[PDB]
Amino acid sequence: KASGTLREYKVVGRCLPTPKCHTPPLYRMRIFAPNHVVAKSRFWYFVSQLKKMKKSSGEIVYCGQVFEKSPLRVKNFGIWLRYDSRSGTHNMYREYRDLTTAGAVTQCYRDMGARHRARAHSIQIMKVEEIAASKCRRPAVKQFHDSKIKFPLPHRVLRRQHKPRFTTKRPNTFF
Amino acid sequence: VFRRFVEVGRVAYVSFGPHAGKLVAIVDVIDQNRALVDGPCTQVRRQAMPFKCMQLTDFILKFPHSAHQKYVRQAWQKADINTKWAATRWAKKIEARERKAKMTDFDRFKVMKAKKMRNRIIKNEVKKLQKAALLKASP
Amino acid sequence: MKTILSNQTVDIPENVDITLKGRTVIVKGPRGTLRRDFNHINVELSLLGKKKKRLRVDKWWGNRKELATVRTICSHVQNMIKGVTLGFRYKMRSVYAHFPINVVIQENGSLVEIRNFLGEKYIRRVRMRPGVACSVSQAQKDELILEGNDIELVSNSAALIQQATTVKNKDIRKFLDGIYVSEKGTVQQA
Amino acid sequence: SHRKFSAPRHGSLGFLPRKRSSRHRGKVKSFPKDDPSKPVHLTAFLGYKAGMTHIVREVDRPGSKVNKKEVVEAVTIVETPPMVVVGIVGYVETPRGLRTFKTVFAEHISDECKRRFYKNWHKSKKKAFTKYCKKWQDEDGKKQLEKDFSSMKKYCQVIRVIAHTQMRLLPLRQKKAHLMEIQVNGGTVAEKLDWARERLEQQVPVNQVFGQDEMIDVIGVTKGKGYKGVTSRWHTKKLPRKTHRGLRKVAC
Amino acid sequence: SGRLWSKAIFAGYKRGLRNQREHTALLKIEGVYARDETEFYLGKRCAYVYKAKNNTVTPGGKPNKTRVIWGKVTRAHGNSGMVRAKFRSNLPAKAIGHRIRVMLYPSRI
Amino acid sequence: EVQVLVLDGRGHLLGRLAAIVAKQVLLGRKVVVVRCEGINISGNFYRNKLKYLAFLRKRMNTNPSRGPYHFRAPSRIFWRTVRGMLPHKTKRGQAALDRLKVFDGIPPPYDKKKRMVVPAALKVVRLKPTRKFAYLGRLAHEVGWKYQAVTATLEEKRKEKAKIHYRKKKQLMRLRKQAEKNVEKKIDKYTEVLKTHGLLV
RNA sequence: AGCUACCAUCUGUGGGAUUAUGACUGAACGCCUCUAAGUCAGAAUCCCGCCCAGGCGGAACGAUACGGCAGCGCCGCGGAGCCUCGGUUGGCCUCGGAUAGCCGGUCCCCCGCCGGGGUCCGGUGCGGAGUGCCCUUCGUCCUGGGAAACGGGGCGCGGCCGGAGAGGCGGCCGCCCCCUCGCCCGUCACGCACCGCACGUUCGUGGGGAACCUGGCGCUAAACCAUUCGUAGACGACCUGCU
RNA sequence: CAUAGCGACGUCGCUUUUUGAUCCUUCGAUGUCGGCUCUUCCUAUCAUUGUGAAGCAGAAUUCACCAAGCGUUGGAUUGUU
RNA sequence: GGAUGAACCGAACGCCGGGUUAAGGCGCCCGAUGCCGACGCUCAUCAGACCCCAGAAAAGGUGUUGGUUGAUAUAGACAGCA
Ligand SMILES: COC(=O)C[C@](O)(CCCC(C)(C)O)C(=O)O[C@@H]1C(OC)=C[C@]23CCCN2CCc2cc4c(cc2[C@H]13)OCO4
Ligand SMILES: [Mg+2]
Ligand SMILES: [Mg+2]
Ligand SMILES: [Mg+2]
Ligand SMILES: [Mg+2]
Ligand SMILES: [Mg+2]
Ligand SMILES: [Mg+2]
Ligand SMILES: [Mg+2]
Ligand SMILES: [Mg+2]
Ligand SMILES: [Mg+2]
Ligand SMILES: [Mg+2]
Ligand SMILES: [Mg+2]
Ligand SMILES: [Mg+2]
Ligand SMILES: [Mg+2]
Ligand SMILES: [Mg+2]
Ligand SMILES: [Mg+2]
Ligand SMILES: [Mg+2]
Repeated sequence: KASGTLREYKVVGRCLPTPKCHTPPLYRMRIFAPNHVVAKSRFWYFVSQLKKMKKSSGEIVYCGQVFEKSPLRVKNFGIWLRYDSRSGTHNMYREYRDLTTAGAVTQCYRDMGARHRARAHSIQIMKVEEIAASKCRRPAVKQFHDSKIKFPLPHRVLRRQHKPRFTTKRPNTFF
Repeated sequence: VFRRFVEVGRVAYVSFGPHAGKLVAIVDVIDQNRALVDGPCTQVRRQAMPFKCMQLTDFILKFPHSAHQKYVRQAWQKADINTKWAATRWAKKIEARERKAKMTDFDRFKVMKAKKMRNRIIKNEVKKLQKAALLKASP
Repeated sequence: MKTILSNQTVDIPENVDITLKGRTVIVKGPRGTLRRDFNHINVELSLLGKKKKRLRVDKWWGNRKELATVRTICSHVQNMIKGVTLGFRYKMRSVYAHFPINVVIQENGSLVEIRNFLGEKYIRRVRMRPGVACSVSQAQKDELILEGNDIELVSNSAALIQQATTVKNKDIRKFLDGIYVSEKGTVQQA
Repeated sequence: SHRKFSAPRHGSLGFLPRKRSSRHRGKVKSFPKDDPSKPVHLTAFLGYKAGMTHIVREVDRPGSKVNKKEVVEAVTIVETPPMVVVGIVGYVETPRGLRTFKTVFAEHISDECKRRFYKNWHKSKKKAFTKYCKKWQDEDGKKQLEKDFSSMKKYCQVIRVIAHTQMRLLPLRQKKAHLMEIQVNGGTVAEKLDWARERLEQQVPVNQVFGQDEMIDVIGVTKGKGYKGVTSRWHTKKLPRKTHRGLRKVAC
Repeated sequence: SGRLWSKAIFAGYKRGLRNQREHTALLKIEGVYARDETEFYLGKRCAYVYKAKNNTVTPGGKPNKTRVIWGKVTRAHGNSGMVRAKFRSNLPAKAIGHRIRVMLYPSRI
Repeated sequence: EVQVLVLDGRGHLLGRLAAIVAKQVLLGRKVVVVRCEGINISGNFYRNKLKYLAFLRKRMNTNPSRGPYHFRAPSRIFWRTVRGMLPHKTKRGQAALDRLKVFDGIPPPYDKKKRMVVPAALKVVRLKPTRKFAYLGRLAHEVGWKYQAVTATLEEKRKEKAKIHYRKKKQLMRLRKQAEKNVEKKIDKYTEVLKTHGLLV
């Protein structure tokens, strides 16, 4: 599974009806995939791991994107997950600040890849939930709980380094 | 050392990106890199925005963080950011750059003639002042 | 993790003033003037009031390593204040088993000569750092008095003297001779 | 494999270009470090190897077996007729190194000195420095010379004097004088320039430069041996008598 | 009276690492360092002007030493304002790093 | 461009500036670099000194005279660095390599002219402030370059004369501003024209 | 004599950054701590000096070709022309520097009337801005209003100063001769207007080589071979001498 | 008294200076041991310069680090390595 | 294309023009990121830099970054001093 800007998907599926149970139970999952096809594939993988289901043995009845109910509000996300490291499987709890749940999941993917070399295929996201500022446990997130937050931009790096490529004046980084 | 800060109600100028050349007000701070950004009167709907495309100004509004569009818009209109900004040297420098860029060939010709005559008069006055200042002889 | 802001404020006594030229700290006290710049550390220095003279050291968006620099700067500033107000006097005691250590304090205390360290014919010539005055204590038989304004210079001169009398090719645990710093103290005891 | 026993290398790698010297005189390549504190003094001189002999003296070295005893030590005779300083060169420091700024030659160059400029003195018209010396008489020429002196004063760092020997005082066949730049040390640039100017056309006896019982350095070109084999050129080991294609060689 | 053409540099031929397509060439128009700014110069006539030993006929003038290899810029190249030019004859390799004029002849503005 | 491009080496990184120069000389452009001793190299001084000593160790064992010619002057070092980014074994590379001139300090042909600065190679913007860096002048001085002191003295004299020229130019600019103040009733007609089209804010 | 031997005799050198290590201040971690920032000492190692050679690398200076028509140098952008090599298509004539700060101006202290300091006032997404500045070419003729008129032009002469790191450059006076022309807005018409077409527009009197004429100002030499030497040497080369 | 100096039981590496395994090159030929001579290089450092530790009192010795600049010899026996 | 390589990756071939790509790349060599690329980690006095592939293991680090589990704490922790 590659990445991009992930999207939440409410995936609903069930087994094929059989002459043992005419109405098999439905199962609903939240899957974060770059596209709905990958969402369906991951849904089949997860239901095969948890229940005794196969993609051929069952069917998917609904697959739609889950839009963020308040993308204009800053909120704290608590994420539970497990991943296979180079020497086994471990459980983690991470915290992020983002407007969208899917963006928070993408941030979690990028952070895990950056810190633990965890490729996307090795990561099992098991719980995503918005949390209050009081329930946050990571100080890197808790330090943004300031009603009077204030900080400058200390050392601004020049980004337009090639327009011009040659000039007479040395740039100023103080602003 | 620092005179300009990132805080709620601080007015920032958009350097590049989709909203380049617009004034916005910071609403909340996100992960050291992004911020809740709202221009209610500069036609910039609420959205996230990276700090790298921001250039801070000296106008600071006074509204609670994560307030709705109404209070931010009232804080913008009261003590009008637009009129005060337009009087600043920054905004008029931007305006001068924009009108210089859109200057046509006829305007270039007229500007060249006017600058010719102006520079000649200024240089004549400079020569007069040099010769007036060259008559110095005192022990 | 980058901490948003880490700051510590150092109070300045009324008899001494501090002037900042960017990150160059000019401290002028009754005992003299000490100047030290911190251009190698990217922090913010500011003077707070005209009443009590609070000095604050600010570091914005610092990782774990550079956060340690704030208190280092604060301690250096306090050391400079202590030096310009009270000064730094280091007392070194010369110890020996058989051969007494003859110490000659040459011109203005800037040069120290050791004659009979372990009885060898060599003479040790150690020049003090500028602004540091060395002297022989008049209250003790074997004591060297080093006085100066800057703690680094005085302690560096003391270390030079201590390392100058170093036993070689011998079990230094048994041969304990040399000049060693007894205490690090102040002048004027105020 | 390693050689079975270690042995010090034959010869020195500090003299690898084992070639005939490109010069017959022997150049200095490093003058003593100058300081303005010392008085003005020359740093070099020219001599001719007259011969060798031995002397008898008493040694005053305490703690030695030969203390207050008589010794016989070989000495070398170097005939040194006084040098004649005939010019001044001023050098200026550059990041590319020292370079010749300006050269001033004195009037009335000695006849033996003028012989150096000619490969064939017999067939020459003896025209060397004839038009140059005329600028020591006209007022414009002396103004030019003073301007050159002032330029050397305000710009040059080290100055050196051109001095030549005196063949007519020596029993050699050669009448061609030996030219040399000699560094003038010990003072400010103006002081040494004036001091050199007061010694133009003059004789500098060897006593004014070197003194009694002081130790100096000798620069020269050794005796030529022609084409020599490794046995004499490097003092390598001679191969045994049984060797077929030669025993005065290097085996490997 | 005026320069009347834009300065450009024959950077080189269209090429891979070990293959060289000499039938088309890459040019560097001075002051154009982005791909979006290359639209104005597309389709413009470009000429390579040099001198030689023998006199050649000159349209509207006396014969002289000036020789021209005509061409026109086809499409943008890269993202740093590079452009591609197809000439009537393949450019001699001695012209690499020399002046190429953009003649503004096909005006679309 | 057609003119000679003068670049000041102070505060510039070695690799970035060398790559930019090598790209410039390939375009048939004349490039002159002054004050090459002011070039900074990323990484602490000891590591770069070890790198240059390792370069010194690489020599032809059979005949060091034919071996790699280790140049010790900072300008020569930068010249060799640029030569590493060019096909200097070809005629095109040599022709490009002849368009580049490098100097320690600023020579009299160039001290009376303005000097360009490349933003993409400056140490201030291309290096994190917490890092350490190595001066090319100091590194050359401790490895075999011989003329650091005379270069510093000549740069000191050039700075003195440049300060005199700067004070003269400040006097001229002050007098020009004064002249602008003296005459404006005969200037405002053109001033409004210039202010209308963006020039002269 | 010459060559020659620890088989005789003489001579063999200075400095820098630093490794290991030992320390200082000092947090990180209200204690400590050689380390994180910043500092000190430090060696048969390393590098440089001394020494040896001297780049398809440079410097300064010398003298630069006859007594006959004979060569050469400079001055004239002097002329008429040839051959050859092609690039290019306005200039910018300069602070130092810092980036957790800069830049400008001004009132008081101190150094030769100009600078360094302490105040105060400004600018800072640099506008006293290289995203910048200067100049800008159609030309002439009536023809007014402004700018100026203490103004520009002199390949015009003479004088002076500054520039030495590669000064190959720049600046300033005196005399003489010009026009009141050039700069902006106006009036007035004219020019081959070559009938749609490209290499046009500059550096430029470009670089280099032979040659003619036209004038002025100046000069009259070396190298090599041969020979001689032996401080040299396979031969060359090298050190010498020759009314 | 584990670790001054060693290290059983186990266990992980490095070298191509030994000897093995293979037969990829060489069978219209790459002269095969050893010795002599000579040059350079490596360090897993014997000594020397500078250090740290010891069951380092001194001496002597051992262990360890920076370290390959300098040196590591004369002989009886054996063709010898 | 992998610098280079009989086997690897892509892709198999009459001679050309235009266009688009694969594998792989886009500081300069050397065509292309002269994107105002995004997020984080990392200082190495033998750093690191891309299948095959051309160099490394066990064991450690109070260097730094995350994460798990547990414990103490205004009924005053922890660390220093007594
Ligand atoms: C019986 O002993 C030999 O084989 C040595 C010799 O005969 C030496 C002859 C050399 C001449 C000049 C006569 O060709 C010979 O043919 O050398 C061969 C030789 O011919 C040149 C080939 C070898 C193969 C590769 C190198 N050459 C190296 C010498 C050698 C040494 C040997 C060997 C074979 C080779 C060969 O077996 C055991 O030791
Ligand atoms: Mg050996
Ligand atoms: Mg035989
Ligand atoms: Mg001997
Ligand atoms: Mg303390
Ligand atoms: Mg250390
Ligand atoms: Mg030191
Ligand atoms: Mg054979
Ligand atoms: Mg053979
Ligand atoms: Mg080792
Ligand atoms: Mg002992
Ligand atoms: Mg050696
Ligand atoms: Mg291939
Ligand atoms: Mg490869
Ligand atoms: Mg094709
Ligand atoms: Mg490549
Ligand atoms: Mg390219």
